Amino acid sequence: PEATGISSNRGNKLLQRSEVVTRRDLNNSKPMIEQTVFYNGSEHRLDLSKLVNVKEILTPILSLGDIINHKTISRTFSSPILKNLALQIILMIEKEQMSVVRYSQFL
Amino acid sequence: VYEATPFDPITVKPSDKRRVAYFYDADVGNYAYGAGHPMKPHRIRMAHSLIMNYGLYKKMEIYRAKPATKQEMCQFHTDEYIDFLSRVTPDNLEMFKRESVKFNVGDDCPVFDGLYEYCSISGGGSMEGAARLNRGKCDVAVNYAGGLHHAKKSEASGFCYLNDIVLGIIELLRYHPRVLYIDIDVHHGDGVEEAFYTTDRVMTCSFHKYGEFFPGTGELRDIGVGAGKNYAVNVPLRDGIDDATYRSVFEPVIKKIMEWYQPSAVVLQCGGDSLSGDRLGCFNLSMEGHANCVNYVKSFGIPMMVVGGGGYTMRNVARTWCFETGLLNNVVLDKDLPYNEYYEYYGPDYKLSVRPSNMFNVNTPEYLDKVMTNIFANLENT
Amino acid sequence: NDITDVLEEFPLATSRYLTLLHEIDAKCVHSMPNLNERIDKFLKKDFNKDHQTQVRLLNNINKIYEELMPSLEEKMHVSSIMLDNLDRLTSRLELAYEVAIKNTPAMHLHHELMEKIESKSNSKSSQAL
Amino acid sequence: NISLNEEVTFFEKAKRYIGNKHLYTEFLKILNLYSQDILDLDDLVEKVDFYLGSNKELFTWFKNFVGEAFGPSYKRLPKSDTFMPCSGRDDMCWEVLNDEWVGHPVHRKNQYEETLFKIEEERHEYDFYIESNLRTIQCLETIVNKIENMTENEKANFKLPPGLGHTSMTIYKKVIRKVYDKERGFEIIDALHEHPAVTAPVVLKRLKQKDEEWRRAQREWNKVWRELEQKVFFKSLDHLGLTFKQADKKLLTTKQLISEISSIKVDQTNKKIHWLTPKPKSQLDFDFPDKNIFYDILCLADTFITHTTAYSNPDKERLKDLLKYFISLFFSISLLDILHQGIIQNRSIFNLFANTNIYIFFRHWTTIYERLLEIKQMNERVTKEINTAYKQVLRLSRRLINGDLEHQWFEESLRQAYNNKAFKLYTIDKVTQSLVKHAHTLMTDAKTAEIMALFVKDRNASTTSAKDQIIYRLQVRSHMSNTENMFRIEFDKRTLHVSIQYI
Amino acid sequence: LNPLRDSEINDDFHQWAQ
Ligand SMILES: [Zn+2]
Repeated sequence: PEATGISSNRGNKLLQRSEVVTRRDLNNSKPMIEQTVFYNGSEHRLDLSKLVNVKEILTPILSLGDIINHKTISRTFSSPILKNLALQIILMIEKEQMSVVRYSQFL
Repeated sequence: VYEATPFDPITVKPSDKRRVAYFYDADVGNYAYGAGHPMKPHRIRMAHSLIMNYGLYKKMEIYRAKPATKQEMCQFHTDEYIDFLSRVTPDNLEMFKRESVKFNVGDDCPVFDGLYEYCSISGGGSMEGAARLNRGKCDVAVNYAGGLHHAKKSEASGFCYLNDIVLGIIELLRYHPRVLYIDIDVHHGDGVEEAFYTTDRVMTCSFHKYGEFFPGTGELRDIGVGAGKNYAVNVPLRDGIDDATYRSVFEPVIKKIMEWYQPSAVVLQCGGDSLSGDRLGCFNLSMEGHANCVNYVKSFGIPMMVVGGGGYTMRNVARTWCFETGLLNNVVLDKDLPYNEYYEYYGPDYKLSVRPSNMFNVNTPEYLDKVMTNIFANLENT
Repeated sequence: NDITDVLEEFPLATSRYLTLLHEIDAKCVHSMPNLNERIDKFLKKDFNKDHQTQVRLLNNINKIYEELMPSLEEKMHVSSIMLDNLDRLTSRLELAYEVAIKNTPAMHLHHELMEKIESKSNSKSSQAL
Repeated sequence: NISLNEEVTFFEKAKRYIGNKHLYTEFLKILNLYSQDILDLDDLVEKVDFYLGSNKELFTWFKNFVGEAFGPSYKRLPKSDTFMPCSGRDDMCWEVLNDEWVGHPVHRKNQYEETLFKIEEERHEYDFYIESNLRTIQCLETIVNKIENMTENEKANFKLPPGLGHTSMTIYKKVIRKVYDKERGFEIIDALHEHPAVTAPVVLKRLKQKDEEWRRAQREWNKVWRELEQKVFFKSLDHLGLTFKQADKKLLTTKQLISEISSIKVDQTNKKIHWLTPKPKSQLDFDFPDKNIFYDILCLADTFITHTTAYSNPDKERLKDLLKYFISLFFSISLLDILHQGIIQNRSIFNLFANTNIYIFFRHWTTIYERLLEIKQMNERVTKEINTAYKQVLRLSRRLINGDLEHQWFEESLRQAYNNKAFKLYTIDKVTQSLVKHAHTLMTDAKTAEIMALFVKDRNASTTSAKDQIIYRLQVRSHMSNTENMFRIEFDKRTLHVSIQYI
Repeated sequence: LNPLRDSEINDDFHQWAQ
């Protein structure tokens, strides 16, 4: 098995990678540094594939599959963040308008 | 004497509402350590953004500490080492290779843009926090830009170039009779501990994972030397400690020493790598457990400075630092994340709370009992 | 499809600018209550009984205001950046809506073929591995 | 196909140089053995040195083708090493600091934690690239707006010194080299330093376009990043829940169970590290205190036989009674009964000698059992704590094998019931299916049938003799290969304890 | 001609020569 999260380098030389870690240094994230595969002339920084589909990036078709979407379109169309942003902006507007009235009186 | 105490939810102490001076600079977050490097100052910017978007600025006075000069840094460090640090650049390292091998810079202390500026700003933050805590203008200095303790008098190791903690300690010692130091970082405070072995003025307690770990120092027998005998306690632990275990091993020691040592000032490191899901850590603490130590130390009503070190997964250290900052104002946090620039980096649930891992705890109760037995036995001498 | 992208883009820029605004509010939030208290004390009817008190209160108000202009001007600057960035984002959004609604073209068809190649390349990156 | 005909010609030349049909076939066998990833490269080259070593050129083609001290951790520095001058030190810093003593030095993360670390690192790399692009865009914008107001005469002789008026001269170089290629980055930087007037606007335009392109790419990748985090973060909490899962996956192999007993023997009893006491007779100790843990497991077995895809009804009707037969014969619970000075009277200790099949079945039985015996001492405690359960876990385990319940909910169901006390009940289906398959392979084999018949005959006798045990061993060995590892099982009725020993 | 890169980078320096 791969050696990730050990700062000894005493009896773990047997494990996968683990040639870049030692007790001398603090960094131990080197073993899980991603590796590259040259496909179609370009490198790629590589069971997640079965658990998570990657081909879900595919663009929606013009038959309006908006509701039955790839767990991502619905996340944005159902995001209520715009309402919270509007409330924050209008609260700032009120906070500034109180002061505006104050300086209007003082002028 | 160690006894099992189940963990309880944190509630603030409304007895005191001391002033909080959260030192911060906007240029610290620009510096980078490398490409695959785990240590990132970007977590300080993450925590500051979380504080700003959370509504905590109405209580605390935010400052911007002036960068320290070379003469101020020479209060503890050597002229040659600070000269090399100022002169070294990511380009002329070939001409400085002699100092690089001599001063141990390059392997775990990479040379990057504005490295001397980073050291200067951290030292200035600690210096100004100590100055505020000494003049009576404040009682808590959240110098989250510091937290650099591994650095030594003439060496830089563990991503730690300038030891700002000892500089702030010296500033406190300008007019204070006795000062005390605490650690929560998983590693050991080698430089800070070593800086005051032979003298009684400073005490250095570290709750450090021991054995085959990065510092490899700070056993239970590091009592001291000369007149500084029994004035440097250590609490080595093992992998997998939890919130209740940490509280039970932390609180009695602090209570006993402040009963005996009677500190006139306090500094508390707040290393964020001792949490669950950490990259370079081996603990299982949560934000409640992390904040328990700072709340406990603050509850004693003593001038304390909180510094910020460690932290190698953004979300954990950011949330922990935000929680500590909130609890330093005697204010419980909402525990819901408001939308900000880094909202996408805060998990799949976007909740402030991070669930601690299920991993197997290793600290046996009898080992902890024996450890605090030696600690109390050596502390009873004075 | 560009509507989705601009919907993602809105909150990020909005939140960056709002965090900046929160910082500007933070650096000057400790003088608003003082200014309001000074104004209210000045507008009291039982205040004009000593000329020196009027002079000193006016001096305090002037000093507070001299300290308060810089925060206000920084607020104008950040709000102007907000306005122009949001103007660009809304422009993109409503061009996207108009294009998507006008027809219930070969250039945007090509981008599907260009992305189909990327999807085909990424799908085969797991089979070939 | 471009780099294959050359290899074909090279191998044809090698075959012609060998000239011998049988030697050529041997070389083919060697390369086929290497093709199965069994031969090391050094071994391969040392072997080919024997065949193709005569031809230096072909051998070279093949070789280049296949590749004073005080304290435990502190040491006192000498007098000469105590002088490192510091001008900033005052009287207090001299008195209260130390310069004579220096200190000296003297868990597997889950795969999903590693995945989260990789995702966080990728996100931070994208963020750093975007921020550096923003800083470089700002610098180029201020340079362009400063030069546009400048006259043409100053534009002609405009020279850009390194640094670009930035807090870090190396900040923009990385961004430029990233936007362009590595070979043209130095040329572009030199052109900017020497011809800013014509370079700054176009490079600024490139940066402006690349900012939008990179932001769109980041927002496109954020879909996959969000899905990965959502589907992996929940799993990334159970360090014990997954490590023990893979341990159970790797444990129940045929070699491993006998490896346990052989290891404990050769370590404690055979080696005699103490060298003071005789080796113990047995190796492992097991207990069967409760008998209600039998009917439920038998029901689980009958569920598997009634749900299995590949089993015949005449086989299923046999399997429905075989389990009852072994439980009745071994634990004395409820020829026709069988189908349904050393002489000691009324024996209570019984011996069972068998091959790897019965041993593996018994080990599967005991590994399933100790998973349920541990929760015996905690059932009442967790029942108390939940409202501040055996039937519940039984009915929850019922619905997996028959397919009523999917595999996922089983793991999370026990989490709230036991935070850290129970982490071994998550793979009951696998061990149960292994046990039923091993029972089937017990019944099918003729040698195992003879072994079980001999065990039946031995157990049917209520009195044993010194010679009877030797006769039983010889009879079980008569049809037994000598190379097979011998084991022995002894079950004690007095304490309801079953012991085992490796022979 | 339906490219994405390898052409605009040349047009950058091609514009320099003009
Ligand atoms: Zn640390």
